[PDB]
Amino acid sequence: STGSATTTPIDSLDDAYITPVQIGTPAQTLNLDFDTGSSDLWVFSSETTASEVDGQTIYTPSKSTTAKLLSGATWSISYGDGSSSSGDVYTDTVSVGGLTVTGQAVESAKKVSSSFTEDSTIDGLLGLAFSTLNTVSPTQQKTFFDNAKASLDSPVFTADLGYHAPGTYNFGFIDTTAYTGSITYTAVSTKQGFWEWTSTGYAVGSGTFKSTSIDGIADTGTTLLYLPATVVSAYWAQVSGAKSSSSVGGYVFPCSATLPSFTFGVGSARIVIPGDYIDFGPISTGSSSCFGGIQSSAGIGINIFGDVALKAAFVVFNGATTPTLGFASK
Repeated sequence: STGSATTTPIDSLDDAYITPVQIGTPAQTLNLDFDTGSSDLWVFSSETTASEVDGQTIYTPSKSTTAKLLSGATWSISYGDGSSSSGDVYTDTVSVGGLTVTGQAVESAKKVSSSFTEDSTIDGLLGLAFSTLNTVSPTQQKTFFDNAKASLDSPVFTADLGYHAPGTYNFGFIDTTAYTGSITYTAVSTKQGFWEWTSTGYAVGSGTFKSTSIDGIADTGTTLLYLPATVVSAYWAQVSGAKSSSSVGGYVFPCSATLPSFTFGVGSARIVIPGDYIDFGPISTGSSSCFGGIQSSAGIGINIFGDVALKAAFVVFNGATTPTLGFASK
């Protein structure tokens, strides 16, 4: 089997991407944030505290003839950005782009933090990191990909995120028309439950490539690119007037600037992030100070290849017995 679904930016900055997901019988379609940095599939639901729902589409398990309470199971998750959610668990039929999993754990939110409430466009998350991170207790549950894997033509999914435009998540096959040149594959460590890999270095604009190992995670659920302070300082030093602002919470730059590109290494290959991808617009409406899309990972504890990086590539998440990651230009 295979699946193929379009993923769409939630706003004009590509702050996140939503992908339609069919849950239950008859189908209830929710727009979920596919997140390769976590491993819970959770949804706004009929059980979500009413004051914490503001425009989201909810899953109502009582209206699904295939929903079954997973007795005794609860979940609770906290994300790197400080947001959180928790609730109980149903199993139900879940389909993504024509690919169907029966008996998928659908984690029903009883509580969500304010950032989720305030984002009416995201109806929940669909985790695509390794199932070892799944938060369901007392019986850990498998991700959608884990459950689908054996049925897939090939045990892979791919992320093809658009810049200010829709893109695609494919399951079970590699679309050879979706990228240019060849795919370069690189080793993955699953020791932290992430799609963790080591970049071979970077360049700023037309500058020379610096060979240096940068360990980080491929995370579709993080907006920006978070890298060591040395790397990030080198990038923003090439933008006149750029500075790190503690009050804003990162590097800002004059909105009048032309940003340089940023290149990262995948083995001997090179992925180029155009400068425009690194512009996240005025810090507040009407401001001439703009927020940077490359930020320091210092104090996160891990480097994160988020959407800013991933949307510059066609990315293969290879879930073979020994997982690997592939990157191609496009």
